[PDB]
Amino acid sequence: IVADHVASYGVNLYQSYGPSGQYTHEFDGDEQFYVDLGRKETVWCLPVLRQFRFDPQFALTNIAVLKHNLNSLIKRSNSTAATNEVPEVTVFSKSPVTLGQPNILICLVDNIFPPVVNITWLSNGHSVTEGVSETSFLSKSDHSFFKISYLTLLPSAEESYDCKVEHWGLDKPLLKHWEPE
Amino acid sequence: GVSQSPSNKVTEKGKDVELRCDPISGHTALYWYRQSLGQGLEFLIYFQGNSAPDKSGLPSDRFSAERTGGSVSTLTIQRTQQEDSAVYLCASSFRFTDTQYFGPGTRLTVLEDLKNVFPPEVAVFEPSEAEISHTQKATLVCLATGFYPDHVELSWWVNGKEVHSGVCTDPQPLKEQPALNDSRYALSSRLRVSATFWQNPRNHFRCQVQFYGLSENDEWTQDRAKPVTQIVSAEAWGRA
Amino acid sequence: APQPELPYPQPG
Amino acid sequence: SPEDFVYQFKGMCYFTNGTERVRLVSRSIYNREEIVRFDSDVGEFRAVTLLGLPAAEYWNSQKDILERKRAAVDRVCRHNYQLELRTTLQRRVEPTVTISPSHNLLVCSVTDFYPAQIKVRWFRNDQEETAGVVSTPLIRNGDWTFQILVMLEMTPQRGDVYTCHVEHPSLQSPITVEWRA
Amino acid sequence: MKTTQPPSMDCAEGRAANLPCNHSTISGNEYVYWYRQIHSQGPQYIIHGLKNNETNEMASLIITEDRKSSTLILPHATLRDTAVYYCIVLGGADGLTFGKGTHLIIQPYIQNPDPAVYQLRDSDKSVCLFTDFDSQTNVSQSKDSDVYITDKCVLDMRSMDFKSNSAVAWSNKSDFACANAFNNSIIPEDTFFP
Ligand SMILES: *[C@@H]1O[C@H](CO)[C@@H](O[C@@H]2O[C@H](CO)[C@@H](O)[C@H](O)[C@H]2NC(C)=O)[C@H](O)[C@H]1NC(C)=O
Repeated sequence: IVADHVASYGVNLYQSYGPSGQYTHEFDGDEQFYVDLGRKETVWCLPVLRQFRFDPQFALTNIAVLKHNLNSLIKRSNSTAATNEVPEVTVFSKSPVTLGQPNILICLVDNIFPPVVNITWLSNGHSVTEGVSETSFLSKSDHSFFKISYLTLLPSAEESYDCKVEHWGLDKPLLKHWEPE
Repeated sequence: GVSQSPSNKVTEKGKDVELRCDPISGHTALYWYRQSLGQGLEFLIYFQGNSAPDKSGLPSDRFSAERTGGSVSTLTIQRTQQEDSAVYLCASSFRFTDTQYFGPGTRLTVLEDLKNVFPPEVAVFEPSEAEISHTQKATLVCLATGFYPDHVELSWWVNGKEVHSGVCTDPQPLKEQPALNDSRYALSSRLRVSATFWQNPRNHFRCQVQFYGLSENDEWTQDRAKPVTQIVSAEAWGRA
Repeated sequence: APQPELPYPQPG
Repeated sequence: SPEDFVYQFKGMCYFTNGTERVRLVSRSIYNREEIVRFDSDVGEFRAVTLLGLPAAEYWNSQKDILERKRAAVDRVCRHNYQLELRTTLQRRVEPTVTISPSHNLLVCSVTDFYPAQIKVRWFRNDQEETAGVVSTPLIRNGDWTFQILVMLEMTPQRGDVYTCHVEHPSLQSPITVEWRA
Repeated sequence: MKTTQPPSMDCAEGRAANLPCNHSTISGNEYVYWYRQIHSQGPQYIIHGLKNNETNEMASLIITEDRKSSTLILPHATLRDTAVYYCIVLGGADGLTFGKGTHLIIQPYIQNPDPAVYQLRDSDKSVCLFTDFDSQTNVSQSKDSDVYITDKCVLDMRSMDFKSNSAVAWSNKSDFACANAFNNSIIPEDTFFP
């Protein structure tokens, strides 16, 4: 429970929904890499870690075990479905705003369970598909998750932004506004 | 342990074959191997559950593998070639990446024509009266000759039941025409008993050779008997 | 190469 | 609100005083509830919930499974730590310190730094301000950079100098940005 | 990480057989696995270790402090230990690979060898049996193709606690006789010929 450094080698997740799964290694709450189970390749987050090789066959076979474990646990619990948690959304910038210069807008979506979420960005009510990146589902001690979306932009006094988050724990789509001021 | 069926398979080229592997109960990971004296031990395909993640390792578009149940697995070699002749091995571990335990294998032999297939000729050679009077022991020698293709298993049966003590079979059969590719084989075995045991005429000595050849499914055009999977023996009684 | 921890199969 | 069943596996490593203390806790979680787990300090599988009892007794009766899990603290944790030492542990990102008045309020924006370890102080002249300060929590951007904002309630006057003192492991000397009226 | 080990080994029965293996490029997480294949059979797992000198009912494994070399110890070698021994390294997802291994042949002491070439009769074609000869003497394949000579194989009479080496020779040729049968090899000077 109490340590200088905590690491997950790794975060094995598999849900019946898709059916979908996720493999990640985390070190001190940050994603080291993810394995694109479809493309069958390891995508490293930090450019220093690209000197390493993680075999995608590890993740693929680990997910084949969770597929088995999930079906077994559905039978044992007698189809005890996951309860949809109310997520916590926060929108902030990576650095202080000065309009001319380039900044990144961050959308924290904490307390996610089950890990099924749709994070989208909006500029004056219009959707923006350009310069948008998203992290993988990052583990939490209470066995819930948190995801982070990014929107690279050039701040403008008139241009406003909103974070469109979709989760089953919400009665209506959540929209967190961001004013450059 | 890991079960494998059939123990042997003699087939003609262009035919399709099925190789079954029953792994140890509770083992969710299965591995397929190919072992030839020429080519080493070649990893073919593995399974973690009922699905194979990597379809590589398989030689050609003729090599496929299925494990629908999530236990027993089948390896299918379709329209077989001479190059496919090998001992097909199977291993299992509880989980992928775990300690692997191997089965007895499947000896597969693919031929150009079945006209070269022959059952063995088994002959039992009684001990030398010189040996009995010299070392006070009696060696019975068995000879399995002129058989192709060489899937044989030699055993000795003394007074009804099988024996192991005082027996020595050759590990590899010799070629009768070593210059020729398609050459008939020969295998020998020794059964050594005490002079007194051989001297008793009530004692029965029988040499048994289990040949694996053709089947009811295969065709035979020749005049001679179909060289089908059979047991050929040679018996001798004690001499006073 | 980072070494992963392995989940074992649930009975049965 | 579709039905969804979740299974998680977390191979977790806990390090303290460098290489001195190493503990592996491999958790098997159904939905948001951990059912069974393997701890290096106990040396065997122990069920957290009744749902984990069939998995624990089964896996504990398997000699090949126990051997693998008992050697995992060295093969996974102690091994992967060596790779972290030249990689993640050696990562140093120097923070950017900016003071923005909000004037009765003063906010010290300490952005884009790694590791998470930081200490930031407010000074009036040579005096250190402790009573009138409120620092936000440590914000995790998720891209291996952290940020923190330290607010100070102040009564400005002519000649006054408000200093923001920042200490980070990436710096052998602190960064002291000053704000003048 | 790959392994190198002596291609062949000959050890006396009753004494401990120590099989060496070299694996300098091994990593910390990798295990040393020892398998054996007795000839006509599928492989058989013996032992495995990571760092500690492991011991089980079958054999013992000792890994050096630098982990670059390991040894397999078969406490009291028997004719049942005659097989090819594979030393492999595991491993991640990469998978098992067998090298040429160590073809270990366990030789028996022949207490009092009385080499003899005996002629046996059918219960035609007559066979010549070279028996009760030393485990140090090597038998050679026939020069003439019309003559057939098997290599030596050790017999085990547990009924009397006696072991003997034996080679068989036969031919339909008129030339063939037990006197010229094993004339192709380094046959001992004191060989009996009835
Ligand atoms: C997230 O986005 C997906 C894709 O737009 C949504 O899935 C669709 O849902 C409608 C019903 O609302 C279905 O008719 C479509 O077939 C679905 N499309 C796909 C691609 O699956 C989903 O509803 C969104 N919201 C959440 C909370 O997941």
